[PDB]
Amino acid sequence: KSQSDVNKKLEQRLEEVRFWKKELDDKLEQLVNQTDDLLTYKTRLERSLESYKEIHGVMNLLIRTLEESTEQIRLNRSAKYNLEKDLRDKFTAITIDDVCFSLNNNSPNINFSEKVVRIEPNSVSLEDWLDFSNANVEKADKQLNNSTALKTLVDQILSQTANDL
Amino acid sequence: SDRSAQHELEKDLSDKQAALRIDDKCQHLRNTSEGVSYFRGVERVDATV
Amino acid sequence: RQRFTKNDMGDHYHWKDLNRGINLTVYGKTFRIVDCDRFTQDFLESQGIE
Amino acid sequence: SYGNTTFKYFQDLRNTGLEKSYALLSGGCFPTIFSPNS
Amino acid sequence: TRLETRTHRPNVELCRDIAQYRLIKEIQEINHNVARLKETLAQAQTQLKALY
Repeated sequence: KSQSDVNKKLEQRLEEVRFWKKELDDKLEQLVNQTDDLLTYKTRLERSLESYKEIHGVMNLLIRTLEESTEQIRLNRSAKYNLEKDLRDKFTAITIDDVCFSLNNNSPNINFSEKVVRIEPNSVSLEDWLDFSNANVEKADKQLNNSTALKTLVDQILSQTANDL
Repeated sequence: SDRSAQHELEKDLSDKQAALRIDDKCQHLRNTSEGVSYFRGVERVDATV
Repeated sequence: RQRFTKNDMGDHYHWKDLNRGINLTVYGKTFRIVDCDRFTQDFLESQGIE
Repeated sequence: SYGNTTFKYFQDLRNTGLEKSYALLSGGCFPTIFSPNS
Repeated sequence: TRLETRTHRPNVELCRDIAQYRLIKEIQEINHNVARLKETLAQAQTQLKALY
């Protein structure tokens, strides 16, 4: 009976971690697409900047807009790096725990432990774990909102100035 | 002889499940991924039986 | 030890403006950055700069 | 915050109106702002 | 093996959770049953002595 129960709780952990990693993957790929689009808009901007050498306010305004664009993309891929490290460590955990699952009463290379029967410092609890994951994910989502708004914004400003001239 | 068979099938199963682990991670990639790298060269590379 | 005057108005080089292989003028003399070290790499990429 | 950065651009919307107004007749009196610089 | 191998999670990937709890309980019961069994063996061999 005891052996079977251990089996069960192992599969429980497997499944839950898998679900969370899939969530992570989805959000990261969405952010990747958005960063691509923002960089394209940066290109369009600098094109217009160099074109207008051929009134003066627009030059300063467009330089400053490029500045805020730089700050935005900055924030975006900072968040991207955070999410990526989280993802890699989650997978690192999952593969090892599955390896631990695979074992049976006859697999080889089975031995004794020496001293593990205690609780080590630098350990955490379930709700803290969940809050860590949740915080990182929601930060990424806020950044996505950032990117969408600024895309719309840049399109508005460019069309406005173009029609003005 | 029983013990002999046990050891043989055991090592077979171990290497094989490791192989499945590998190919799981092999599939577990998707366009615009993280592990991407500008390695070069290893296209005309093989030593297989 | 002091702050370095980027432009006329009195701005400071706020480190958000430093990548590899860029130049900069400081009280006249102008310099060119070459490369960096482990901890700088990690911290700057954690901030996100390519 | 992000809301406040969007708000920074909201001041920039007032400023875009301000530079467009600065691109009006001379009789219309308007000042410079912090946006121009070196 | 299981409790030893589940000790190499880098950074915050350790949960001290219900699986750990019950695995510890399983260790407890193993030791306790082994003690009872050895005691019973002792009684058995002593009374066999008596039979002889």
